Amino acid sequence: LVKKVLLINGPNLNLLGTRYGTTSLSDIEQAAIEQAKLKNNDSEVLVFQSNTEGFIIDRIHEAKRQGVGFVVINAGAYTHTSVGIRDALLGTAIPFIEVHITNVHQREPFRHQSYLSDKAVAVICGLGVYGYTAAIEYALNYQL
Amino acid sequence: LVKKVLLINGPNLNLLGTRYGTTSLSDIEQAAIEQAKLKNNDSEVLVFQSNTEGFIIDRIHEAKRQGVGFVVINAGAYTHTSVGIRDALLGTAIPFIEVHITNVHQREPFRHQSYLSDKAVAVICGLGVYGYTAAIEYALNYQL
Amino acid sequence: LVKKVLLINGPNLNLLGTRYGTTSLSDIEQAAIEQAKLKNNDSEVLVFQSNTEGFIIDRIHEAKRQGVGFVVINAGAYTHTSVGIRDALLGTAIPFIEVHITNVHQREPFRHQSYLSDKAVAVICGLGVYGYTAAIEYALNYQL
Amino acid sequence: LVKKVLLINGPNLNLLGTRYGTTSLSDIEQAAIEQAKLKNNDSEVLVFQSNTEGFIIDRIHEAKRQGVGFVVINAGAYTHTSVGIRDALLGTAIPFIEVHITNVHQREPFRHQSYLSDKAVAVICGLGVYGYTAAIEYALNYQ
Amino acid sequence: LVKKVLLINGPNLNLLGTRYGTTSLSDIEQAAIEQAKLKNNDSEVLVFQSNTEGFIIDRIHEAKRQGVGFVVINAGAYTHTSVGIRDALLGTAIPFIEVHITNVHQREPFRHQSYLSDKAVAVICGLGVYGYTAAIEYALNYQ
Amino acid sequence: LVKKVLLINGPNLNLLGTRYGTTSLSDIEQAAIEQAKLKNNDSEVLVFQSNTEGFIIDRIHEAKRQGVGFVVINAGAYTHTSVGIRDALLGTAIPFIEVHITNVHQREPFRHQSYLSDKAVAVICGLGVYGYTAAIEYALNYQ
Amino acid sequence: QLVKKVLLINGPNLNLLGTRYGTTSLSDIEQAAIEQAKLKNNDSEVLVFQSNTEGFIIDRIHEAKRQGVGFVVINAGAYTHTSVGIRDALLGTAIPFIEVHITNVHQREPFRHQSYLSDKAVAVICGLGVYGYTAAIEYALNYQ
Amino acid sequence: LVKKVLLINGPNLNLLGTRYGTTSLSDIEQAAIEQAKLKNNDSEVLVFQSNTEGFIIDRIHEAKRQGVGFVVINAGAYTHTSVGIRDALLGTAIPFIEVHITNVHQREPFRHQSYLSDKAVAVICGLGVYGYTAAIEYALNYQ
Amino acid sequence: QLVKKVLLINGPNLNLLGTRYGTTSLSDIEQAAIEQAKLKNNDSEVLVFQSNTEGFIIDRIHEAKRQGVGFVVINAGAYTHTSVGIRDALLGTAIPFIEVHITNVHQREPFRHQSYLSDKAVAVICGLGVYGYTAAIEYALNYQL
Amino acid sequence: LVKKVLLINGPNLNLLGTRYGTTSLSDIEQAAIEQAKLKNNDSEVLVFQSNTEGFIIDRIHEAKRQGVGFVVINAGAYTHTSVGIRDALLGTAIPFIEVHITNVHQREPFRHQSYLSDKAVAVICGLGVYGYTAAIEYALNYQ
Amino acid sequence: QLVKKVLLINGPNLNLLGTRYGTTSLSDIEQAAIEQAKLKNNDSEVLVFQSNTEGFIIDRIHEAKRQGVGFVVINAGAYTHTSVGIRDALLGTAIPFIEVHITNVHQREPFRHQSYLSDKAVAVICGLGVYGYTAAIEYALNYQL
Amino acid sequence: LVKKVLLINGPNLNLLGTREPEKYGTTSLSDIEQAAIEQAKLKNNDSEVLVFQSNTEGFIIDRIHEAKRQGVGFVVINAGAYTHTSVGIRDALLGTAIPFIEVHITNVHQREPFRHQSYLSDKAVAVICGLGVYGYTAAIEYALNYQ
Repeated sequence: LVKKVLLINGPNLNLLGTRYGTTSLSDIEQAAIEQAKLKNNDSEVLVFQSNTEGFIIDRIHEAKRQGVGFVVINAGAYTHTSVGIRDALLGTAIPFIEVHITNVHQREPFRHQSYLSDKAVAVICGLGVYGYTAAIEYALNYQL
Repeated sequence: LVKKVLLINGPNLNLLGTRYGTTSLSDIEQAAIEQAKLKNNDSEVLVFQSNTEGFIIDRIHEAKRQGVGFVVINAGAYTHTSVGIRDALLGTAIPFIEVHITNVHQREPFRHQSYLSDKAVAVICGLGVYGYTAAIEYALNYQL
Repeated sequence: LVKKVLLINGPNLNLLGTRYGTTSLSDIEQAAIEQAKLKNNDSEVLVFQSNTEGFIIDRIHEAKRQGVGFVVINAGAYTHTSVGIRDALLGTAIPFIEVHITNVHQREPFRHQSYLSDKAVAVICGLGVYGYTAAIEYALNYQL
Repeated sequence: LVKKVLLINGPNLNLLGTRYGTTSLSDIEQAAIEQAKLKNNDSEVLVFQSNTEGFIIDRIHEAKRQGVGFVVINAGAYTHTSVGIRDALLGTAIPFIEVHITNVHQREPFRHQSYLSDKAVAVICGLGVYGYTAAIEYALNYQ
Repeated sequence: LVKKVLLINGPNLNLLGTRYGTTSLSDIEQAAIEQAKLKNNDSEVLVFQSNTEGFIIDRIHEAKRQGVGFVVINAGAYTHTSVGIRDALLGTAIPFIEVHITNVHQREPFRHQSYLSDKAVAVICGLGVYGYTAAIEYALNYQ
Repeated sequence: LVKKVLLINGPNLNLLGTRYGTTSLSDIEQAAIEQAKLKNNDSEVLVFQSNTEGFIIDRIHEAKRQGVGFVVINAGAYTHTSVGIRDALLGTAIPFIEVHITNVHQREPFRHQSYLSDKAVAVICGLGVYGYTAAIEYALNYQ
Repeated sequence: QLVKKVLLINGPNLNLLGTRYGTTSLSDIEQAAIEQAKLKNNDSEVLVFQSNTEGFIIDRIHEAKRQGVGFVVINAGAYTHTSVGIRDALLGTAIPFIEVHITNVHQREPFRHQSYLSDKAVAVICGLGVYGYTAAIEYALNYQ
Repeated sequence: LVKKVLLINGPNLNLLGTRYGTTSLSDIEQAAIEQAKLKNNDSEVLVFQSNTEGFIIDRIHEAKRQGVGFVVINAGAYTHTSVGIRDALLGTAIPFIEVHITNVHQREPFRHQSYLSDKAVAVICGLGVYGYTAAIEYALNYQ
Repeated sequence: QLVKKVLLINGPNLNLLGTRYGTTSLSDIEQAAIEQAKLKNNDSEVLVFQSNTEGFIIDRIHEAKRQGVGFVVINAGAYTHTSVGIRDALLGTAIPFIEVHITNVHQREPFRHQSYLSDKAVAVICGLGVYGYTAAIEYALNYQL
Repeated sequence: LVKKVLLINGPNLNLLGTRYGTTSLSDIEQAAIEQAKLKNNDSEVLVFQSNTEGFIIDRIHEAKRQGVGFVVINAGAYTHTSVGIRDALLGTAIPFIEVHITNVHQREPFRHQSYLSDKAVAVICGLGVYGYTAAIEYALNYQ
Repeated sequence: QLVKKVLLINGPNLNLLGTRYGTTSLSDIEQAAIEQAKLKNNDSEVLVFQSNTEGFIIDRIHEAKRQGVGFVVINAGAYTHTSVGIRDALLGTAIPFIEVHITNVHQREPFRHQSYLSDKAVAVICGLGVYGYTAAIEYALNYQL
Repeated sequence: LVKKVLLINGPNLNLLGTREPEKYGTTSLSDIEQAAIEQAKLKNNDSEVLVFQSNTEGFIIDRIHEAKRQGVGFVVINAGAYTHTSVGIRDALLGTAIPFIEVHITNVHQREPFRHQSYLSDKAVAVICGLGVYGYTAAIEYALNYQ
C-alpha cells in the first residue's frame, strides 16, 4: 500500500488561474500535500511543475531514486505531444493517473489523443481541481 | 447544489463480477444510495440498469419528469454506439458524468470513441468501482 | 396510389418541444392524420413513436402485414446508428422518406451519416415540421 | 414575411428532361413563378439558370441589390465543387434552401458532399420536381 | 463435449423468406432442433429470435444461467452495430459462431465490419441455411 | 459508325508549347481536322478550347444539338475539378475519351483523381500529342 | 444437374501444416476431401492442388476449366490478401468457389481482414478448423 | 528587378465590405496603384477582379503577354477549388503571392488546403488589407 | 536513333481472352504486334511474352535488357495492382514502357485504380480495347533511344 | 495601439544563414529593435531566441509579466510540434503573428500543420526576412 | 548453443546490382558473406539464394527448415512491400530473421515505407550499404538457439 | 574518411540497465559509450567518438550545433522518444549539414504504430533498428569509414 506519491503538473499550469476561478497551482499542490499529511501514516505527496519536457522527464527519473510509488500527473499540453514522458513513466515503472481539469473531449480533436491514457492506471477528466483529489485518494489506496 | 442524482448502468453491468473482484452491480448501487443518505441533507440517489438502449432513454426522460438534477452513467457498450442516449441526456438537459470501471484506453480502439464524452461534465475511467463514488461526490456538489 | 401511410418517429421525439416553439410530437401526429382524412378518398396515416430500436423494427414488420404502402420516418438518433431499422424497411419492401426537423448538416460531422438516405425515396431535412407535411403529400401521391 | 424569392438552377439543369418524364426546366420555373402569383399578395419568384459558376455568383450578387429575401437553389454539379457559390450566398446573407430532383445519397460518394448543406436553411432531395414547390412554400413563409 | 447449444437469430430474420427461397426462420429453428435430437446423446438446441438488441443481450445472460455451452448466432443487422451483444458473449464467456445466410462481403462495405468476428470461434457466411447446420455440427463437437 | 467528332481542350492548353517541344494548340487542332478530312467519307472533327468551365459545358450541350457522335476531350485542370463537365457528357449521353498529353500519374497526387475517367470509353495519358490522334482513330471507329 | 467435379486448392505454406497446432497434415485434408466425394456412390470427385507459387495456382485454375471442374474450394493462405491474379483467374474461368480459412483470420492482424476473394466467393468459411474444408465440399457437391 | 505587377481579386471580393469595416475592393485597388506610382521609378500595378474562374485564367494569360513580372492574388473561394488558376500562373511562369484578408486557418478546415500556397513565392494571410500592401512591396523588390 | 526492338508483355490470365468479350485472342494481339513492326520494313521487331507468374515476367524483363530490347509495351493485368517487383525490374534495367489495359480500369473496383506502373510509364493507355496495343506500339517504334 | 512587442525565434534559427544569404538572426533582431525606435514614441521591440520548447514557454509567461502587448513569433520546428507554445500564447492571451522565412507550403506535408495558425492573428510565410518587418509593422498598429 | 547455419536470401531484381550505383554485385555480397562464416573457424556456414519468383523464395525457406538453417538474413527487394507469403513462410518454419535494405527506403516512395517483414524480424538494417549484410551476418552468427 | 563522430542518446536512455529490460537489455548507457570511444581509439588514426545524452529536446539541439563548431563530421543518434516527435532535432541535423545514422536498440516495428513514424529516417544515411546494442557498434563502424 503506497506511501510516497508525486504530483506533476506540465506546461502552463503555473498560470492557473490568472485569466476560470481564482484557484492557483499553489492551491492544488498544497491541498494534495495536506491530503496525505491528514492520513497520518506517513503518506507524503511530493510536488513538481515545469514547462520543459526534459525537466519533467528528469523529475520522473529522480522519483524512482526517491522510492516514489505512484504519480498523479496533469501533463497539460505534453499529453498530446510527449512520447518522452510516456517512456519515462514506463521506464521507471511507476504507476500513474492522468489528470485534466477540464473535459478535453470538449475541445480541439488533437486534444482527444493522449500519449499517457493507454498506460495510465486511470484518466480523470473534467472533474475540476477535485480531479487531483480523487486521483490522490486512489493513489494512497493502491497496493505496492 | 444538486439534491437528486440518478445512477444508470448500461448493458452487461449486471454481470459484475460473476466471472474481476466479486463486487456486484448490487454493491455499487447500494454504496451510492448510502453515499447520499450519509450526506444527511435530502440528497438522494436513484438507481437504474438495463440491457436495452430504448429503456435507458426511457429512464432518462423519466428522470427529468421527476426533477433529477444530475446523472452518473456507465453506459457500458452503449457508450460506443448509442447516439440515442446522448440525445436523451442532451434533450432533457441533465448534466452527466460518464463512468468506466476499467481503463478503456487500454482496450481495443473502437472503445476509444464515446458518444457521451464530449458532452459530459467529466469522464472518469479506470478508477475502478471508486469512480462511481467520485462521480457522485461531484454531482452532489454541482450547482443547479 | 397509396392509401395506408405510416408516420414513425424515433427516440427522443416524444420530447418536442419542451426545451424550440411549443410544437409537440402529438401535434405532428394529428396534423399528419388530418392531412390524410382531409383528402376524402379513404387515405389514412397511422402514427408511431418509440425510443426502442427493436420496437420500431416490430412496427415496420406489422406495417407490412397491415398492408401499409409507404412510410414517413424521422428516426431521430437511430438515423446514424440503426442498420436494423434500415434492414426492416428493405426487408418488408416499403418505400420511405427520411425526415429531419432541423438541418443535420449544420451539426456534428457524425450526424452527416445516415443508414436510411441511400435507400430512402427522398430525404427532407431542415424544413422544420413542414418536413412531415411535404413527405406525406409526396407519400399520398406515390404509385403502389 | 418574404416576398421576393429567386429560383436558381445550375449547370446541365437546362436539359431536363431530354434523355426521366417530359418535365423541362422551363416547367419547373413557370410552376414556381405561378406559385407566388397564386399567393395573391405581391410575392414574386424570379428565375435563373446558367452553366457558368461566375455567372451564378454574379446573379446572387444582383439578387441582393434587388432585395431578394430568399433563394431556392439547385446548384447541380456545383453543389459538390463550388465554394464560390457558398461564399456568394454567405457574403450577401440571403437565406437559402438546396434542392436536388433525385436522391443524391443514392449516387456516387462524391455527391454526398455539398458545399451548400451546412449553410442551407434546409435540404430537400429525391422529392422529384415537387422538391422545388416545397422549398418555395417554405420560402414564402419565412421571417 | 458440449450438450446445450443456443441458436440466436437477430432482427428481421423472422422475415425470411417472405419476399429468397420458401425457407422460414421457423424451418431453420426446426432443422436445428432435430439435428441434436438425431445425435441421440441428450443434446439439445434451444432457439431464440428478437428484433430488440437489449432482449438478445438479456437472452445471452439467461443462456449462462441455463448451462448453455455454445451459441450459434446470426445477429443480422446487429453484427455491424452491436457492441452490446459482443460484450454479452464475452461477459458470459460462451464460445460462439457467427452465421450469415448470404455472403456479407458481396454487399455494402459497412457490412464487412463486424463486432462479432474477431471474438467468434468461426464465422460462416454465404453457405445459405446449411451455414447453420455446419455451425451446429461444430458446436456439438466442441470441448 | 461515328462521323462527327468534337475535340475539346480545357484551360491553359492554348499555351502549348510556350515553355516540352514547340507544338502549339492550333497544330493539334489542324491535325485533328485533317485526320478526319483525310478519311474521305464525310467525317468531321470540330475543335474548341476555353478556359471557362461554364463555356465548356455550353459547348458540350451545343454538340448534342449538332448531332456530334463522340467527344475527344483534354480538360486540363478541369479533369480534377469539374463535375459539371462530367455531368454534361453524361447528360447529353455523348461518348468520350479523356486525353492528357503528359503522363499525369507522374505528377502531384491530386492529379491522379479525375471526374472523367470512370465514365469515359478510354483514358490515354502521356502518349504525347499523338494521344489526340489515337483517340480520334478510336472515335472514328465507334458505333 | 448438381456438381460432379470439384477442385480443392491450398496456397503457400499450407504444406507445412501441422508441423509446429495438432498433427493434422495437408495430406490428411486432401485425402478426407477425395474420400468425401467417393463416398457418394455417384461419380463425384475431388481434385487436389497445393503450391507456394502464385502463377502456378493461377495456372491450375486455368487447367481446372479445361478439365470441366464445376467448383473450387480454395484456401489461398497468404495469397488471400495479396493475389488479385488469383481472384481474376476464378472470375476469368467463371468457376464458382468457396474461400476457406482453417483459423479465424478476424482474430489476427488487421491486414488479414481484407481478401481479394470474399466479395466474389460463394461463401467464406473461416475458423471452423479443418471441418471448414468438409463443409465447403458438402455445399459444393450440392450446387447448381 | 520587377517593374510591372498585376493585382488580381477572385470571386466575392467585389463585396468588401458592404455587410466588416468600410474598406472597399476599390480602396484596395487604388492604394496598390498609388503604391507603385510613388516609387517614381516606373513601376506599375494593374488590377483585375472577377467572379468567373475562366476570366481570371484569361487575365493571367494576357498579363504574360504584356510583360507583367509578378502577380499579387487573393483568389477567394478559388484558392481551394481552382487547379485551373494554379496551372495558369505556372503556365505563364509568373511568380506570385497568395493574399487572404482574414486568417483562413481560423475557419472551416476545407479552407486550409489551397491550390496556390505550395507554388506561391509567399502566402500572407490574416494581416488584413495590409496583406496586399506588403505583397506589393515584396513584388516591387524582386529579381 | 529510333527504337528498333520492342517487347510486348502480357500478364496473368490474359491467355484467356476471349474464351468467356469478342473472340479476340491473346494470340491475335501478339501476331498483330509482330506484323506491325515487320511492316515498318526496316528491321524493327516486336518480341512477345506472356506468363501468369510474377517471377517469370521479372525474369523476362531481365532477359530483355541482355537482348538489347529498347522499349516495353506491357499489360500486367492483375500484377498492375500488386506487383512492386515488375515495377522495379523495369526501373532496374531502365527500359522505358507503356502500360496498356484493354478495358477501362477506372470503371471497375477502386482497387484497380492504383497501379505500380502508371507513375513510371511513359504513358498509360486504357479502355481503347485491343487497339491500345497498336497505339503503344506506334509510339514505341517512334521513341528516341 | 501597442507599445511593447516581443520577437521570438525558435530552434535552429540562430543558424541563419551560416549555410541561405548572409542574413543573420542578429541582423533581423536589430532591424526589428530599430523599426520600433524609429517610430519615435517609445514603442519597443523585445527579442528572444531559444532551441528549448520549455524556455520559449517561460519567455511568453515572462512577457505577460512585462506587459508585452503582441508577439511576432517564428517557432521554427516547434510550429509543427508544440501544443505547449500555443497554450502559453492562449494562456497569457497575447495576440500573435506566426512568421516563416521560407514558404513552408513548398516543403514536406508535415510542415503544413501548424499548432499556431488557427489561433494567430495572421500567418506570413515566404516573404523571407521582410516577413518579420511586415509582422512588426502590423503589430505596432494593432489597437 | 549459437547459430551455425545461416541462410542469405535476396529477392527480385537484386541480381542486377550493380549494372547501371558502384560496381558491387550480388555475387560479391554472397561471396563476402560465405567467407565471413568461414573466418569464424567454427563450422559456421552461410548458404545463399536469390530468386525473382515469390513462390521459389517461399520454397527456399521451407527447404531451409528441413536443412536446419537456424537464422535467415533476407533482403526481399520489392517482396518486402508485397509478400505476406514470404512472411508466413518465416513464421511458418519459425526461423528467426533480419531484413536488409542496401539503400535507405525511408528516403524513397511512401509505399516503400511499409514492409511485411519488419514487425516480425529481429532487426531491420537499411541504408548501411552492402555493409548492411555484413552487420546482419555478424549478429546472426552470435544469436542464441 | 571521418575523424570526429558524435554519439547522441535521447531521453530515457540513461536508464539502460533498469529501463524495460525485457525490451532494451541490461547493458548500461555508460557501457555503450565506453565501447564507442574505444572503437575509434582502435582505428589508430586519430579518430575520436564523443558522447552525449540528454532528456531535453533543446539540449540535444544545442549539442548538435556545438558539434558543427567542433568539426564533427558524423552523428550516430538514438533520439529515443524524440525520434517520433522532434522535428527540431531533424532541423538541427539538417541546418549543420552533418550526416547521421538513426539507431533503435529494439525493433520499433514490433511496437505501437506511433513508434513506426520517425522524423529522422528519411534524412538519415541509414536506420539500424533492433540489433540491440550492436546497433551502435555497426553505426559507428559505418561512420568511421565514411567520406
